[PDB]
Amino acid sequence: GPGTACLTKALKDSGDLLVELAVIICAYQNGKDLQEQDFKELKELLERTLERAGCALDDIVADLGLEELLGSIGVSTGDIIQGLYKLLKELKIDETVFNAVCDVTKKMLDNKCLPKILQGDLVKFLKDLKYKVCIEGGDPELIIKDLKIILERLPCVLGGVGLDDLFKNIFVKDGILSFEGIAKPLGDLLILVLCPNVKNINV
Repeated sequence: GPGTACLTKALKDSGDLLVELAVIICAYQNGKDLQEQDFKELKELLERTLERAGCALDDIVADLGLEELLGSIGVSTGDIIQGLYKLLKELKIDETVFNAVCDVTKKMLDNKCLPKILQGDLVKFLKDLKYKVCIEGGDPELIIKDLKIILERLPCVLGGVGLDDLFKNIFVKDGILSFEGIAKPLGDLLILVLCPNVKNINV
């Protein structure tokens, strides 16, 4: 159908869409005790994301061919998410990329970042990490400055430690970044968990 063709074209035209859809699918499927407002906003985000890429969700749902039987009025968001994931695989998406995005999303859900995920903010954060933080031969003095506004936009990741307090505990030592004391968990989260994942992602 035209839905699949639109999606197929949108995917090839920008790798960003695959990443954005992976976040939405993985947030829906892995968020814990999701409330109705969460389900409502995830559907909204999916529609905004697909439409901004030029495709209507309805045309895509038509190609999904969910049944559509029988004991409910309307199509559940759960079924659409499940069907979109099925369709993506059928379109032979890069699952190394998908799975890395899903792993990042899971980690972020654990850090109470759902509210910012629902805004669509996660892809910008991934890009910020890829280009400003987890870089080869990056200058620690510059990264330490850049990391500050990056974390300010996504404070859930600080795990309750204040921003200024964190940076009182991040140093340049022997030419490398050093996350000490109360900043050590953030340092490990970035260097050992997120940086390897963002290396797997294409954005």
